[PDB]
Amino acid sequence: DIVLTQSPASLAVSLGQRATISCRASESVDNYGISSMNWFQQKAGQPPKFLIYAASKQGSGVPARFSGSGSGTDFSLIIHPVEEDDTAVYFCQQSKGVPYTFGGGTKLEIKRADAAPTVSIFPPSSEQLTSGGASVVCFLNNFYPKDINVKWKIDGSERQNGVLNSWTDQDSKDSTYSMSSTLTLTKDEYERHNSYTCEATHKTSTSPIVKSFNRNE
Amino acid sequence: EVKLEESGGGLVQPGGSMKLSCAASGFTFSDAWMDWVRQSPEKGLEWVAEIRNKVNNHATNYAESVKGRFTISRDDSRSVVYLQMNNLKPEDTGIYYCTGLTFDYWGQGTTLTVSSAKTTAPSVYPLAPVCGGTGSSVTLGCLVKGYFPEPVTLTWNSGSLSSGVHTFPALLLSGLYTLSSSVTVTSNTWPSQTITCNVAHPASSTKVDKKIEPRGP
Amino acid sequence: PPGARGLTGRP
Repeated sequence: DIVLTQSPASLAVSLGQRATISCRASESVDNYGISSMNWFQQKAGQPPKFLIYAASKQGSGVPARFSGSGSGTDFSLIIHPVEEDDTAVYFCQQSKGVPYTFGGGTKLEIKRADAAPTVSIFPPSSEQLTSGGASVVCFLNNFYPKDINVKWKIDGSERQNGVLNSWTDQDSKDSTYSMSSTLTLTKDEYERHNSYTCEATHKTSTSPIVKSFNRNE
Repeated sequence: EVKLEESGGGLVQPGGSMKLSCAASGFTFSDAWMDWVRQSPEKGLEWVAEIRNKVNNHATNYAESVKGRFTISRDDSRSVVYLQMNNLKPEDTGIYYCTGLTFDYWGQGTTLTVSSAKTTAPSVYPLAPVCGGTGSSVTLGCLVKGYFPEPVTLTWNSGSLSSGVHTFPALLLSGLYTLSSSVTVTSNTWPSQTITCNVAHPASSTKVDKKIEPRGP
Repeated sequence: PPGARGLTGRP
């Protein structure tokens, strides 16, 4: 097994700037004069797309800006100028001999201007209450950077149990992230308290973005 | 245009069997080396099996972790690659891509989950905003609670709303997957025009359309 | 054109 190690793991580049991703091989992938090293791009929810073969040569219709380099055991993938749609994970991959092996992957994030989340709170549905559960959901949409902190309050008392926090991948058009927080409770306990709140601290706002409801409203 | 469609993933018990198949078009299939590659969050991209063209005696190779359990084969007359898998294990769980011309082209992928947990249909709950709203746009939601295994597919108004939609990756809460999705439109559109959350869970043969209704007191 | 092996294929 020829082991491939990429670095860095993640990477944030401004629009129009250089992105450089490395791939180190445990032994030489040179066979003949050709370095048998390929590069793939995987955007979220999609298969890997073939970009570069033979270390530096480009696949059909692959833009000029993607270009690789290196020989032997050390390889790079350069993206320059970087664009919004280049947000993806990039895998190096070795075809020198069986078994074919891939790298760990490197996420390229696109730097952009800061963006506050548009926060929306949602009580439980009528359907869910009559099932027996109660889930309060809070979408925090279209923000940057990825770092965000969500605090749930019930009648002003903080809660950490039952909370599910799912981030999206970076958007291919506006380079933002979005994120869903979900407080899950028994119906019995949902109806014991009145006020449900969803505090969200982000880089943008010093004081937190609050969104709130009370059940009799 | 090259097309690779996989089929026959799903849920199977440990020890059980499963046969993936892969239809291909847009290249002379009988000449192409074909592979299967899998992806899990723990192990990244694993090459699983190769089958070569008629000129190389339909030579097969396999990753060590599947030797003796997985058989790859092809029907050159039907442009199909098959992957028989036997004595399946939890670590065989992943997305299985069929690739053509080694890794030049990749299919969408098909999901194989190996687990003695039973299939479970999601409950699909609509999330309308708080009683009575006021901005120049409005966000609605859809909660897809407690399904197994992955995946579900979720669209809004049968695909008509692509922009405005953030569908969040699923998460494991109490051994079952929960998933949410927001949609944002201008406050003319809703509630006047009906917006509907469409959810399919192929593994349980579940298809639900849930209309988002405003909250009457 | 493509090889039998593919551009990503072994040498």
